[PDB]
Amino acid sequence: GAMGSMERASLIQKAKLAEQAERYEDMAAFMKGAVEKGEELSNEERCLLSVAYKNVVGGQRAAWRVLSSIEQKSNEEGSEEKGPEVREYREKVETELQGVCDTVLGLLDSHLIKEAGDAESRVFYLKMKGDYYRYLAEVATGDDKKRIIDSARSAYQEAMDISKKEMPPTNPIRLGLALNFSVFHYEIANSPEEAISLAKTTFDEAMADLHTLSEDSYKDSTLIMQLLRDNLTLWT
Amino acid sequence: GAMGSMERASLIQKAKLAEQAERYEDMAAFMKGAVEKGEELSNEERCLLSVAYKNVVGGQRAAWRVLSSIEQKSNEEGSEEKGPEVREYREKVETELQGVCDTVLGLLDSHLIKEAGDAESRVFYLKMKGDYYRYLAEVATGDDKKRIIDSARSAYQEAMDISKKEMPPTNPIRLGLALNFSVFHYEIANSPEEAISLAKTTFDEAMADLHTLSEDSYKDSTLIMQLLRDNLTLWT
Amino acid sequence: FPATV
Amino acid sequence: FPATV
Ligand SMILES: Cc1ccc(OC(C)(C)C(=O)NCCS)cc1
Ligand SMILES: Cc1ccc(OC(C)(C)C(=O)NCCS)cc1
Ligand SMILES: [Mg+2]
Ligand SMILES: [Mg+2]
Ligand SMILES: [Mg+2]
Ligand SMILES: [Mg+2]
Ligand SMILES: [Mg+2]
Ligand SMILES: [Mg+2]
Repeated sequence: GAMGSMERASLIQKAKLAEQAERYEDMAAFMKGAVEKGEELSNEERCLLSVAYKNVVGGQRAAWRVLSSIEQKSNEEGSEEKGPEVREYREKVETELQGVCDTVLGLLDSHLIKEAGDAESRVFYLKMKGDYYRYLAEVATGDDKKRIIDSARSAYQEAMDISKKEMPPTNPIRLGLALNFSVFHYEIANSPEEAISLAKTTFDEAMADLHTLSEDSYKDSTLIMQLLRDNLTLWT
Repeated sequence: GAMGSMERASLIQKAKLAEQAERYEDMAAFMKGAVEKGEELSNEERCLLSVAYKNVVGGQRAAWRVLSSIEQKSNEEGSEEKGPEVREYREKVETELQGVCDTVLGLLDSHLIKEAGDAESRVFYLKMKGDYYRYLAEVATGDDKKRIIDSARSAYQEAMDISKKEMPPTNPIRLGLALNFSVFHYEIANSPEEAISLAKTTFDEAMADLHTLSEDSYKDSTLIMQLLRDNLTLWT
Repeated sequence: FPATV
Repeated sequence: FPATV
């Protein structure tokens, strides 16, 4: 690793600086170096890792969608043949996205998940595993497409099972997991009814538990609850 | 060059796709490959080259400013010592910025400028040369700082001399050159009076020539004239 | 696109 | 920052 010679604490400090500078590729490389030191991550450090890669892959996905749209239009009836360039460049972006997802999944498998015993860490990492398989699924077309979808489903389902046993229904990680597993059902698994049921049940069970929270916890939980409602509004 | 095996026209097509996808690093690498084919650039291709690198270096400069601000604060009286990390990461970003500027200046010197005979190409490239020396000047602190400032000044001045002889006062390239040379005077050369005089004279001489233009040319010229007025408002 | 976190 | 193009 090009980060092997840098102190763990200095990698963490630089990831925070890269975030303030909106340099998310650097942020991700610093956090990859920190993970590769081999020690478990704290709650704040897991946040830095997830923010960095979410921003990197989010930009890649937005670019891939622009390029896929152009490519689909070029394959319509009456379109002038522009040659292989649109497909090639969509493939270039796709391969770079797949590379980032494989990197994150590699960090989770070697060895973040196996050392994560507390619900707050284990659910967070298994949600991330479902998220990055989901991004692989968004671009998948080959023999392994169903297996990529099932890998996402399996990781999300293990996270859900732990979160229901070990976390209150307002826990922001539990809420965000349910938000994203619901989007998996709607966009990836062609299961809009399951997506809507999960978002609604998650919202209602959180609502009933808000009374237990402090003002600051209430703010955190209701922010994610509003994202569930936003999706329900989009889908109904 | 990693782009040596790709057709010039396919590099240009992919630069346009990268622009639509907001993938400006890719856009710049595609345009570097196109320049390295050795043929002169058309007006549209010069625009693609300048848009790509302006966006790449603009992001670098914004990150450098965030980091420099943090570093300056850490060097104030009463600040807790955070170690070398802020300086190191500011240096990392700075070195990457300098690398991009050297790449652009290299394309201009080998061999865009020497083959550019028409005013519209030669002024555009000499403005770019002044711009990228100016970005080097923004971060310069060493023995060569005055020489970097003078390189920017010299390129801008040659561009101004050609533009005054060969272009109408409303030409958008002439206007943009004057806009940026005025910013050079204000920010880099510590000459705010020269910056204000140049912006005002450029604005007034363009105003007097608007009557010669079509509606579309008028729209192009007045857009840049408004940037001159915006700067004058900021400075007065 | 729908919201995820 | 001031405007440039
Ligand atoms: C799984 C998950 C649950 C809640 C989150 O909360 C928001 C979106 C407010 C956030 O930006 N947190 C910092 C990054 S950990 C994020 C991720
Ligand atoms: C030297 C210069 C003069 C005018 C320009 O016009 C605007 C800013 C409207 C533009 O985006 N043009 C396309 C990129 S060439 C740009 C550069
Ligand atoms: Mg150590
Ligand atoms: Mg592929
Ligand atoms: Mg159920
Ligand atoms: Mg050829
Ligand atoms: Mg330096
Ligand atoms: Mg004068």
